Amino acid sequence: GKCRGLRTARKLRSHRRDQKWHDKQYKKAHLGTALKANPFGGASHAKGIVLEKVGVEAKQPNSAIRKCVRVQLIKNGKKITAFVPNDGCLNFIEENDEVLVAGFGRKGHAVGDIPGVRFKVVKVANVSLLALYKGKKER
Amino acid sequence: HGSLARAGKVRGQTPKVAKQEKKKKKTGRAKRRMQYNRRFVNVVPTFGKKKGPNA
Amino acid sequence: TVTIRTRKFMTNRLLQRKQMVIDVLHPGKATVPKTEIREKLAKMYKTTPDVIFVFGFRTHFGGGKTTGFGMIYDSLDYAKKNEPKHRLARHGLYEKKKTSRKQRKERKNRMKKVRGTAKANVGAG
Amino acid sequence: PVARSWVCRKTYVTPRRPFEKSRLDQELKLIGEYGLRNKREVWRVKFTLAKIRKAARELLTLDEKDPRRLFEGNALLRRLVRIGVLDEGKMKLDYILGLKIEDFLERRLQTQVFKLGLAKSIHHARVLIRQRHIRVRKQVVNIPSFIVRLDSQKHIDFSLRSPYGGGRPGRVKRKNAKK
RNA sequence: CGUGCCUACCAUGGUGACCACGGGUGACGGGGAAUCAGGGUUCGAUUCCGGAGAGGGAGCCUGAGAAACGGCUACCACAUCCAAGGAAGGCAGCAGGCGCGCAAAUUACCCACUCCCGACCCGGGGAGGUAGUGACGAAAAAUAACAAUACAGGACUCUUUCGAGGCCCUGUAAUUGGAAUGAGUCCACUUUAAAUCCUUUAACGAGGAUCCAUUGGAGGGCAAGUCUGGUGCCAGCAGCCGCG
Ligand SMILES: [Mg+2]
Ligand SMILES: [Mg+2]
Ligand SMILES: [Mg+2]
Ligand SMILES: [Mg+2]
Ligand SMILES: [Mg+2]
Ligand SMILES: [Mg+2]
Ligand SMILES: [Mg+2]
Ligand SMILES: [Mg+2]
Ligand SMILES: [Mg+2]
Ligand SMILES: [Mg+2]
Repeated sequence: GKCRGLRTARKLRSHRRDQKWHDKQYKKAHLGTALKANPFGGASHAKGIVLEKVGVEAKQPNSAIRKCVRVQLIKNGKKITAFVPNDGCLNFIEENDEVLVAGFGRKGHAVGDIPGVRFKVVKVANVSLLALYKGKKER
Repeated sequence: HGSLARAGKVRGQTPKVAKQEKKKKKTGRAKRRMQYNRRFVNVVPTFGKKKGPNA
Repeated sequence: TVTIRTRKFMTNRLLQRKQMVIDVLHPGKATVPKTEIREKLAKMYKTTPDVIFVFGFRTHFGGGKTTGFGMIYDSLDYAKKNEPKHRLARHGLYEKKKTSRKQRKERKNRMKKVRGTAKANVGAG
Repeated sequence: PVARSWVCRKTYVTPRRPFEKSRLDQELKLIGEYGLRNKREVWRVKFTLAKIRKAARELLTLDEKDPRRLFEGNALLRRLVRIGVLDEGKMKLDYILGLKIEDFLERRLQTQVFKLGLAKSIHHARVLIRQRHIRVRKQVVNIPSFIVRLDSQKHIDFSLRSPYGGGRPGRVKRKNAKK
């Protein structure tokens, strides 16, 4: 059972504060190492400069080669294989560009075809790959 | 390691088709007017087990 | 030909004017001007339009009524005293001609620089 | 710092399950019956019927001789009479609970326009209240989402508009061809 | 002014597992906001009240009121001008500009309203008010209708009906008015400190080149194709299962 007496509300506080760290979610949300180890500095999007193009392998039931870009963030200085999203559009991304990047779906995981990619290209010099793919605005 | 070569093999080998003219569509009140008039007030001369809005 | 009633009425003994709420029924035309409704009030109380003032007119969404506040003064200087300098001017009783900022405000600094008869230069020009 | 106002209400409901066949049945029969624009105003009326049943259930949580119940329970019921959702008989808080969505779709402007004649196949009745051609009492009404009360209820008299008054904005553009 | 507030003398105390002390803070605190069973969970710099600070940190004149910074002095860090001997500095006020970033509005008009100051019915006020930008949002809301007539996709109560309809939509790229109704061009009024916008009002302004609705998708989850043509573990799509 519990400590159900009338004056035990310190004991329940001290116990409930002690068990909440074993959740995965509260420990990443409220320990400092999640804020100061990751890229993006605790933001949502980030502009970054292309170091090079990198084409990574794939996992086994979906055999392919995925086409990605290594990125030097202006903010952080870190290195990131951001997935080039669309169907062509390896072409529309080049060397030394403004490359807005963001995550795929959840910051603690990846999408299940790639060895390590977590990140995804948006802008090419303030021109989105939605624009570049169709609507043909400008490079 | 491997190539970044085939950047859109299929999108390069696309036989394009021009998007042909179709008359412009009602919206708002009037689209949902014919959405209702398509399938609720009028199907009842048949029964209700077959499901064919696109088949 | 226009249908006007004064609904809510006052007599301002302190300001020597009268205050009335004016419903102007427009079934037809565009809203009858500042001038002509002022002449209706000049004729309904039979006193002079150069001393009778009015302001403020909405329009309540299709035909309808427009509503404002009437003023009736006795003497023109009684009208000048208990009205603001702006509401006279739409008849032409007041003009200021120094209504600009950055000419008020440049001179507030260049008079601040000098002190004395040399300010009586820039206090002149 | 500035003072004009800062207040807002979201008279709207987003539903929870987006993809039900069973929900789209009830809402697509509801659009075509009462000739609606879109599904956000289907949800508005439910948000009112949400907002009613909050107060209807809350004043059943309270005691009988509760004067807070006696002022709030009565005045809500008088509000239902002044709209005419209810009868002028049953004045009990459970008869509030017996209500529905179709009373409110009747008391909208076009359906009481459809009950006061000159409406002619609902999708047209939306139009004659949109084009400035049906007004209630003295104040000119334009917006089709007007709840018709019972104190007006009857007085649909639109002066100087083309099926009642005349006036020549546009048939002069027909008569100039006929000169 | 009351007090270890300091100084003198004297005693040897005070707080602690009811978490003190020492850190962290992406902590200004509240009033509140979001989420909706109940109970909670997360934000709250942000108009209102209270505290703090004007680059950092110290110091004081005047005053009832300041340790004031659109006051002054000194150091440090920035930093402008110059006859090189020296003088003025301080936007986390309003705009604006650079730097910084994923990230946020123009060197506007004016004390007309709200109030405040002064010797003051009179001068002041980027506090405020108003415009320009503005899809963070929120409220109401056409988008080509709409009723006829008419081909009929033809259904319905009904009497053998293979149809009279005082009941119906539909594909009509079929005709018509209310030339409707606003969107704009645009007289005038009006609102307004002037102008602006809603509105009111004068004319003009709809038959699909027109006065134009996109966004995501269509294996399951999950509303919706085994339909074609390209693709043949390559390209790629897919938040997970997986599909090639
Ligand atoms: Mg809640
Ligand atoms: Mg609660
Ligand atoms: Mg404060
Ligand atoms: Mg201070
Ligand atoms: Mg100061
Ligand atoms: Mg300053
Ligand atoms: Mg797509
Ligand atoms: Mg498909
Ligand atoms: Mg399905
Ligand atoms: Mg998705």
